[PDB]
Order: sequence, then C-alpha cells, then structure tokens
Amino acid sequence: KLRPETIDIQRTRDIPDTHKAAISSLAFHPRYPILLSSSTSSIMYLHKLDASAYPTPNPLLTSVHVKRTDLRRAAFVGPDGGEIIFAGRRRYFHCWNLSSGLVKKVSKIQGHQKEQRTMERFRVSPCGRYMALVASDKKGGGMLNIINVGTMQWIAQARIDGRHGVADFAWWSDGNGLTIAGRDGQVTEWSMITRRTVGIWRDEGSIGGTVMALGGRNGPAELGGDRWVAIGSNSGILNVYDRNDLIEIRIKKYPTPTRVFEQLTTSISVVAFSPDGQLLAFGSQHKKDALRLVHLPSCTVYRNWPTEQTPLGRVTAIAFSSKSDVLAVGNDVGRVRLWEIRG
Amino acid sequence: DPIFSQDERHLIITYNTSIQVYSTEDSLLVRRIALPLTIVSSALSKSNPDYLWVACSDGRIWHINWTSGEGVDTPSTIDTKKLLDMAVDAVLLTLNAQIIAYYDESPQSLRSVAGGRAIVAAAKEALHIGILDIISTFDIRPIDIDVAVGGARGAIYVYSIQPRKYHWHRRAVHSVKWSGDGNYLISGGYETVLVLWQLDTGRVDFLPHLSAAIENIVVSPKGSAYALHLDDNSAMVLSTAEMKPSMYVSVVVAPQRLAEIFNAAPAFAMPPIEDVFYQVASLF
Amino acid sequence: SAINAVAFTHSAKNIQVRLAIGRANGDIEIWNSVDGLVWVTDSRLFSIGYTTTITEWDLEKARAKKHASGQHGEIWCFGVQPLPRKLVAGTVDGNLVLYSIEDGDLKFQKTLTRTPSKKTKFVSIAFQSHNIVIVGCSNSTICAYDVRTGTMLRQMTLGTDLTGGSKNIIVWAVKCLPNGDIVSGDSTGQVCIWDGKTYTQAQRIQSHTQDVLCLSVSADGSKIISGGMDRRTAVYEPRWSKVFHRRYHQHDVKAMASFEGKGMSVVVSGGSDASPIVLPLRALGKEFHRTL
Amino acid sequence: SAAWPKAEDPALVQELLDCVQQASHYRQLKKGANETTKSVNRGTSELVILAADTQPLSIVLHIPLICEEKNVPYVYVPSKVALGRACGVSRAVIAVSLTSNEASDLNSKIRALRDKVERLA
RNA sequence: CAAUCGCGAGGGGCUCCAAGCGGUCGCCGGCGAGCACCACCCCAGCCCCGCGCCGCCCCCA
Repeated sequence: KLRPETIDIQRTRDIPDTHKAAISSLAFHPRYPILLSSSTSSIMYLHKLDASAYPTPNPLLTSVHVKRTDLRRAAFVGPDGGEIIFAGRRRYFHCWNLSSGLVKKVSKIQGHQKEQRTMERFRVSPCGRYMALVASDKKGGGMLNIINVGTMQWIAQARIDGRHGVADFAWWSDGNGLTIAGRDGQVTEWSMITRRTVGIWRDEGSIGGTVMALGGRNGPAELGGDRWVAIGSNSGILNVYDRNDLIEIRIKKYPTPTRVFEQLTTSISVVAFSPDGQLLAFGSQHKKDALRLVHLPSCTVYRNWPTEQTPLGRVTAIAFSSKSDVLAVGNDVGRVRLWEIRG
Repeated sequence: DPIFSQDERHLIITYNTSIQVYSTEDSLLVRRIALPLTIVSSALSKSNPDYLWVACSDGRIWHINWTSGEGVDTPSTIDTKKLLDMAVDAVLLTLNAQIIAYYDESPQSLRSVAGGRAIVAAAKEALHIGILDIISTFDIRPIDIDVAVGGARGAIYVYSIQPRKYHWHRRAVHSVKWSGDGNYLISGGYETVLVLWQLDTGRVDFLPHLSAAIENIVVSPKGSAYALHLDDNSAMVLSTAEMKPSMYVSVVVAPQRLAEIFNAAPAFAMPPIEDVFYQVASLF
Repeated sequence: SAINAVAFTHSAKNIQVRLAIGRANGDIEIWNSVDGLVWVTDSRLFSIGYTTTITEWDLEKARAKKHASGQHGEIWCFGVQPLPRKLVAGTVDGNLVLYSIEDGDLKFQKTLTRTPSKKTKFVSIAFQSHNIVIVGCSNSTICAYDVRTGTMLRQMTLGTDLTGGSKNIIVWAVKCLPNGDIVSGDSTGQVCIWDGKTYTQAQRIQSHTQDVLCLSVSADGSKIISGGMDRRTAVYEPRWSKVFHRRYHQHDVKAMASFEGKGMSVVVSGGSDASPIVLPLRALGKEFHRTL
Repeated sequence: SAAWPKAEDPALVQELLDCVQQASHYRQLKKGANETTKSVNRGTSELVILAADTQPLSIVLHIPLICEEKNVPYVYVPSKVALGRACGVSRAVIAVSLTSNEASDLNSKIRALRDKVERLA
C-alpha cells in the first residue's frame, strides 16, 4: 500500500562483496531474504539480508566460483526456490540444488544444439515447471526452445518472425504461455497448452524494442492472469500496456499504451515489476543515474527518488524482493546496493 | 525388469541366482537375498506394500521384500505348466498356452494396464487388448491407451487403424519404452546406441557409445533418471540431460489543469461554484 | 524425359476426367521445357516453361491455343482461384502477376504488388482461401497476400539453414488445408504446418534429409504426401506425425497430384527417373503401380 | 485512401525508419512538414517519407504535389509516432525528408531505398 | 617441448644428399578468445550460368 507520487524508500546498507566485472544478474529468493548475485567474473554470491548483522551487515552465505563460464544469468526456480539454474554464453548451463547440493551440467538440448549456441538468455516459469531458452539463430526470426526442468528436455518451440529475433520475453504468471517481445515491434502472446500463438500485436512505434517485463494480478486468465506489460525500445521509451485491453481469441493488432514513459533518453536495458504488482523499476546502462521507478496502476514516475546524489552507477541489473520490500541495484563496476521500501 | 523404489534412491536387480538391491545415491549392493533354483519376473506389490513378486520358470511364487530378508520360504504352485510370463496389478495374473488370471500362436509376453484395468497379451504378430512385424518387446502408456511395439527388425510401430514406423536400428531392438510425460520414446538396440526418439517434431537424438550392452531399459518413477540394463552384466542409472552414469553396477493531477479551471473569467463572470466544483471534483 | 508437373482435371456418370503431365522435353501427355500446368473447371489446361509466356492448350486440336505473355520475367509459379476466376503467377523478379480468364480469353491483366527485395524469387503458391494467397520465397520467407486489395499479409519466415553450408531456406512447395492451415514444404528436408488464423507455425515435422520438392494433401484433409530431393516420399496423419517413408521413386520426386473420386482415390507422383508412379490413398490397403 | 504509395509493414517500413534514424545520426534529416516542404521546394531532398497516421491527412497532402514537380520519391509509413522516435524527437514527426551529399554510404542507402520506392510507384 | 614418422622441391647415377614442411602419442606445456565464421544493409571481387558486340579464322564472291 503506497501512494502514487512520493515513495518512502531508504538506503539499506550495501552488499560487502565487490565483483571484478559488472553485475550481470541479481535474483532474490522467492521464500527467504536471500540475494543471488552473479557476474561476468565467473563468481556467484549468496547473501542473507540482515541489516543488524555483525561484524559485517548483510552477511555472506556462500561464494560459488563456477569455472570457465562468465555468469550472464542465474535464476531461482519455482515458488519454493530450491534450484538455481545458471548460464553464461557457453554452450551448456548448470542447474544446482539447494536441498541436496547437486551441480548438474545440462550440455545438450535434444536435437537443437545446432539451434542453440548459447544458454545465456533463459527464463523459468513462475510455477517452476518450464524454462525457455533463446535459440541463438536468427536469419530474420527468433525462436524460444521450451525446456522441461523436471527432466531437462526440450518439449516445444516458440518461433516468431522479425529481423533480429526475440528481444526479451516473459512467462505468463499462471505459467500457461508466454509473451514474446521481438525486435521489430511485434509482441506475440503465445500459448503453451495449445502450443500455438494466441495473437500477435504491435508496440506503439517501436523501432527495435529491447526489453520486456510483465506482472500483476487480476488480468486475462486466458492470457496468464498477469495485468501489466512493459516494453522498452532503442529510443529509451518504455510503453506500458494493460493486458486487459489486448482483448476485443482476437488480439488487438494496434493497441494503445496505458502510458508512454519518455523520461530516459538512452536504450532501456532493465525492466522489472515488484511481485505484488505495485512498482515498475526500469532503467538504462548508458547514463549514470538512469533508473526510474513507477507506481502502478496509476502510471506515475516518482519524482523524489533517485536524486542527484543517489549512488547507482551504470545500472546493469535490478531485482525486487519476494515481499516487494527490498530493491537491489547492481552496476557496471560490480557493487550491489540495497534499498528498503516502506508502505 | 530392473525396478526402482517408491522413494527413488534404491535400485533393484535380479540375477540368474539371486535378488540384489542397490543404493542409487552412494554405493553398490545392499542386500544379498537368497533365492534358489531347486526366473520369470519380479515386480513390486501395488496397493499397500512394496515388498516384491518373483516368479520362477515353473510355479514358485516368491513374495519377498527388501528392508529384510523375509520371504525366503513361501512359494506357490497352483499352476501346472512351466510359467512363461507374469504381471501384477491392483491382484496377480500369469501367462502359462493361455492365461490364468486373478489363442492361436506361440506366446511371447504379457503386460498389465493400470487401475481401470486392461490386459495386453503378446504373441508373435498377434496382440490381445482386453477391457473389463515379429515382436521383440513393447511398452505402453495409459490416458485411452497408447502401445509402442518394437520388433525383430529396427521398426518401432506406434499405436493409439494404423501403426507408425519408427525404424532406426540395424538389428533387433531389445528395448522400447515411453518416456515420462509421453513426449519422447526412449528406445535401445543391439548396436550399443540408446536412441531418444523425439516423437514431437520428428527428430532423433541419442547416447551412442557404450559397453556394447543395451537391452532391458527402465524409466525412473519421476521424469528423471533412466536406468539401463546392460548385457555386459551391468546396470547404469543415468540422470537426464547429464547422460552421465550416476550408478554403475557390475489521485495524481498536475496543478496546471486546475489552474486552467481558474484561468478564464477572473472572479466575477466566472461560472457559479456549483459548476466550478463539478469541474474540480470531475477532475478528481 | 523427366516429370515437372502433374495435374488432375477434377479432384472430386461418364464425366471426362483426365490426367495432364509435363515432360521435361517440353512435352505434355494425358492419361485416363515445361515447368508448370493447371486445369480450370467451372476445363482447359495452362502451362509455363521457363519463359514468361503462360499458354493455354487446346486438346482436341493438340496445338498451343492462346499464348499469353508480359513484361516482367520468368514465371516460376501459377494457380487458379476457388469459388466463394483469375490466375496468379509469381516470378523471379518478385512480381506476382494476375491473369484474367474472363470467359474465354487469357489476358495479361494486372501486376498487383511486388516484394521490395529483388532477391526474393517466388517458387510456388497455394490458395488459403478464395481471395488470399500463400507464396513461398527463395529466402526463408513464405508470405500471404490479398487480391481484393493486393495487400501483403504476414511474412511467415522460416529459420536459417542449420545443417550446413547455405543460409537460406528455399521453400520448394506450399500447399493448403480444408481445416484452414497451410503446409510449407521447405528446403533442408523439413515440412512445417503453419496455422491459418494467425499465420504462424504450429508444427515443424523433420522427416527428409534433403529438400522436399513437392507435396499434396488429401481432399478431406487427412493424409499429407511429401516427396523430396532424396529418393523418398513420406505420408503424414493427425497436430500431426508421419507414418512411414518408402523409396517408391528412383531420382528426386518433383510433382504430386491427388484425386479422390469415382471410387478410385489415387495420388500420382513423378520426378526425374522418367517413370510416373501411382499410389493409393489407403496406404495400408494394397500395393502401388507405375507406368511408362 | 489518398495514401496510394503505402509502404508495407513487412520490413520496408522498417528499412525506411531505420534509414531515417541513420540519416538523423548523419544530420541529413529535415524533420516536420514545413521543413520537409522547404527541402523539397529548395530541391535538396533525396527522398521523403510521410505518415498516414495523420489525424487530418490533408495537412501533409500538399507535399506529393511539389515532390511530383521536383521528381523526388515519396512514400507513407503508417505511424507518425514510429516516424517521430525514428527521428529521435520526443514528439510526433508527421513527414520527414532526407537529403544526401557527394560521397556517403548513407547516399548509397538512399539510392537503394528509392529504388524500392520506385518499385512501389 | 619431448619421443616418433612421413613427403621432397632442388641437384646426382629404383637409389644418394639436402634446404625445408607436415602428421601421430604424451604434454600435472603455457597464451588468447568464447552469441558473433551471426543479424540488417551497401560497395566490389573469385567461380558458375544467360545474352550481344567486337578481336581473329572461314567459305562462296
């Protein structure tokens, strides 16, 4: 419960560990106050979030060096959060338990190794059942190979058409299908049950389209039940759409954003919702304090945070907590900072 | 014929002399359990326990368990011919040339279809479905049924009237099983290659090089690890997508719009404040 | 010597149905260098060789009646519309050219639209409905159009050529369904059924090793018969799957044609072994036959 | 309607707006209807795009006349917002004109682009 | 790098020498980088294919 125009954020003490590369991915645990930090310097860190800790607040649980990979993305798996799947640019990806301590190397996606020469651009569904990989072959299109993580086996494929393929995609919050931001302005509301596209619709004026997030409650249950979608472009404009206004299954081919966000001038590189569906933090990594924060459903940018003097750095990754009360920002030099949010 | 446990961490292998259980997590054999020959099958008990069911080549029904050595004393010989085939359900049924349950050609094998029961009998080219190419092996999945038959050649016919040819093997097939959620058809062969039939978008991807040994494969109780029986007297619990053996067994409103409510018609000649209030509250 | 086009007169009494073949000399032969031929019913056949002329053929005269031509370049495909008539003929230069079949005359009517890239050579067409067209391309794209307005519906772009060498997926054959979907038989061996309401793909069945040059559907939308640059044809049944594949043929298979009438539901294939070869539709029924 | 050189959304619009953006980065770009009109009347213009998403399209219908007089190719894209952030303006650009110089790879891209526009008209 | 093996310009009568250059097995050899040798576009070039001019040779004249 927080009002639209002025936020009660505050600086919690930062993470002690510093990385030798930029922070490529952050992820909070979905059950516990645990931060997973992961950089291009081959190292992941787990930190427990206790601000009254001693000797060093926000202490370190463990520090995993993964050999020879540069960690592009690490992610918790499931609502329980018992696995961490992580991947660099290399042709394999690991999964790791949190209940048994098993590192497994998935090195073969099942007859699609020609189709995949990375594993870096993956997502895992909110129900934890499935996990989509961007297949790294374009020639005028882009496909998502869907993995069953209970077996780690390919079961489905999610090709859309564009120039340079998929920009960025998001699982439906029910888990029953996808929504895929391509690189021409086409956004595909894909369905997993029918394994077919529900409908293709265009962003408002996107040249390229760079990133994409999704989330909220009380949305279209035939489109996964998640309410808001934000799509960011090469021009730094973030368009925010209510997904209840894609239905007229007949998807509106030219819908209107609920709000055009035009504050940032350079290419939107991060976008995230708070998992209660009340905040949208988006930003760029080509200017210094290029991080903005948006109240939803009202679609207003908060004007008091950040300031001139908020230490952010060139923001490479952000992450909201499981209770939507701690924000994490990791930058181009390798330092996580944390902010509690009150409401 | 090898079989897992209900809690996945125990593998179960019959030899030509005894029954040996194994740790899927850590080590080799746990129990040498006595089982003389003075072997047809061994499955688990279905409804309440997980004891065992072993049938020898003639009628001697061993009802024997792990977590003990109990059951080394009680066979049963209710049937008169040498036992050929054997299947349990929940309720036991045994193929002798015909069934006894609780026909033209030579029998091969017999398998049982789950709780709303059905029976699948197997002669050479005949196959008997019961509601209530020359065969080598076959598996099945329910939910309303699908039957994958192998063959003495490398053709794997699939049935849900018309089969489907899934021919890969340059000899007999020795193993055909449905994978997990039914997406893949994991098959084996004489030529050491464990083929993963895609059965979706019709591709094939496999585990080629191995100890010249593939016959009698089995699938985990979950979608996880397949255990392989292996003709060099070896079993091999392989976790999935590793293909590495785990076990080897050998109200926001901008102020300027309210300023725009109060810009024109300065104090006098303004609309009355019922109307101006309707402008303001209509802005809010 | 080789087959390049097969077509049946009808596909549904003593009603004169005939079979029209195109032999790679330039010949045409009818059973009870040319490149394509169709019939029209409301019944006369139209053919193209590699040149831009699209010509009718009078049968009782056995002479090339009523040639047609145009400006653009080499016709590589053409086809006639269904009913709720014209011809649509796609070429090398990216034009698709409408010809008029007003009551008896074959006219160069109109060029509706054309791709911006000149390097998009069309290969085949099929008609998803009455007034809207599906065309394969020499790039990975297959593309829909409307001839009410000429407009350019959704590019249905295939991938890259993964298996080695080239980049472009050259889509050799495109056919349609009574369900409303369309099969695209591309290069690199694969087939893929694309959905019809949203014009996206729904299934990518990899069967062949080399490029499927021709395919044809049943008249009830039940059996799909592919035929490739291998020696190989393959059948497909219900979203789909294949059943089997037997090398009926000896060279690549170049042209299919199906018929489902008179108690004789056969599909005839021809390629470059100079031997036309006829199949049933009931492929578990009995054997096949061949004719030369 | 009056948009008879309508550019097709299958990537011809995308190559138009991309060349708009690259000419915007080479400063070869006259933005808006009035400055477009000045570039066509002065004859500096090498190609000109309009927007068919104009709410009254009469306010950009005047430049196809003088583009027919100066013999420069014009073509319509269906979104003035896509043209607007294709330019990089933060407002809606309704009609854009893009010139050339003696030697640039951009001038080569203009040449191939109005070759495609000539394939339309 | 270490063991090992091969060919052979060039010169001399199947043999002889040699400039050189590669392969295999071990490297508790070291260095460098990992989508991307890709996507979008443009300018050329190798090759293969089309069509018409010349350069030459012809035969009558």
